[PDB]
Amino acid sequence: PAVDTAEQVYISSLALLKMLKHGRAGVPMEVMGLMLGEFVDDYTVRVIDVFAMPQSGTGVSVEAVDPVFQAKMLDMLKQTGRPEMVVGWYHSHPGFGCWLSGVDINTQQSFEALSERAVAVVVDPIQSVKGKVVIDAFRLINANHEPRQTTSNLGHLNKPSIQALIHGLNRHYYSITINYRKNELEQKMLLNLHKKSWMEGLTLQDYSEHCKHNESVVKEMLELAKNYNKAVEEEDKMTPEQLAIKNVGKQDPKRHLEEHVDVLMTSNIVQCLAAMLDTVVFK
Amino acid sequence: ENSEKIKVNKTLPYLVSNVIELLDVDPNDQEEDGANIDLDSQRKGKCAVIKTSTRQTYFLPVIGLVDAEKLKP
Amino acid sequence: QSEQPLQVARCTKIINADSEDPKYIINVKQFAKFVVDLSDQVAPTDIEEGMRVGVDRNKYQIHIPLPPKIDPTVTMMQVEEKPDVTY
Ligand SMILES: [Zn+2]
Repeated sequence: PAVDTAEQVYISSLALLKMLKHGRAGVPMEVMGLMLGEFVDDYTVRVIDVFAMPQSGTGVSVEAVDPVFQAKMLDMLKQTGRPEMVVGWYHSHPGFGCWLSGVDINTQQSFEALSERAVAVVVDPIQSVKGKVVIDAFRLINANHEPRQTTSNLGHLNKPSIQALIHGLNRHYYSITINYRKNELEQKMLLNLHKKSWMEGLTLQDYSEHCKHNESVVKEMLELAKNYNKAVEEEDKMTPEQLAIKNVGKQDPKRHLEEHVDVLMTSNIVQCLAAMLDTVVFK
Repeated sequence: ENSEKIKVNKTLPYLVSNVIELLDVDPNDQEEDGANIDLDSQRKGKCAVIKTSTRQTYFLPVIGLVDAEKLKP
Repeated sequence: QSEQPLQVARCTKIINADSEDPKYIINVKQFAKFVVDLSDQVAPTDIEEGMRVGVDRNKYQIHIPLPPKIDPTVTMMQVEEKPDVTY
């Protein structure tokens, strides 16, 4: 009779990627799907996979068109080794942040009536960037007191967003921490994704193109050095405040010289070292 | 019940507008399920472009409660 | 007690009255045009076509008829105070 705040929803890498891909595909709509998983203990709701369902709607609503597909998909996944059953649903809010609306709350009410601990996950594709993905998990609060019991600090570590608070967080629903537990093979595959072929490492680079690039950058550095000489004469006839706005709309010879130096050093050192390594390795 | 719903959704304050056009639109190609929109496709009738008195133009995939053939630019 | 109970009405000009049932087209100056209904205080006979009516900011329903707009240069022709001369 508690539902604790240390409860977490474990989203697999596959589930997260599927959710984000479907949401981004349906950028103007709130495309939606089901989440399969297990209810391990009272402190874990494991989400292992998600599958989209046939649905149609406008930019103001989206609804599913057939339940036969859902039943058949559950059966045909069980037949291949995924006996997990639905533990919630996911739908995308493209740019509105993460929260539930009235229709979302009604759907979550139906899911709660079916299974007590069902959860809803809102993933916002467009606001997601490379480093971070905007995603949250929710569950409803009855018409009562405090919705949950706190036996740790784990719940109060997220600082709920102003948009979610405006749209009803901690009043009509509460959030659940999302965790990304992975297995060894998932970790290894994610690390190996970006690994390149071995031959690419030792492959050299056309010397004509390399010399042309070096020549171009040195020619640019010449003019940058002229401008740097001009700029050094300043910085004494400049107000302490005026210096900051001095480099607004105007080139910075020092910064550009540093960048060009870095690129030239990297390219030339790499090429020379690769040349020597090949010279020894290949007879 | 449906008539009651229509009446309650027809709340009196309207915004006068002029019908700029009555375009004819047709579906383009197959739309993948999971993400298919009833407006961009699956709409074969007549669509209206209107200009509200607030100087705001709008496209109406569904004309509304007035039959299309009656409206003229 | 004047800012609490007395709301803010907006000047508009009625253009058409539709059907026997009250349905009025108004043209709020430089704001918009609406098809609006009356308030319980104002009787239908009070509102005619072409007269100025104040409308609330929420539902844009008529609340009070207003005097016709008149040029200042023609309204200043009225005598107001009459001369003291006699026959
Ligand atoms: Zn929603």
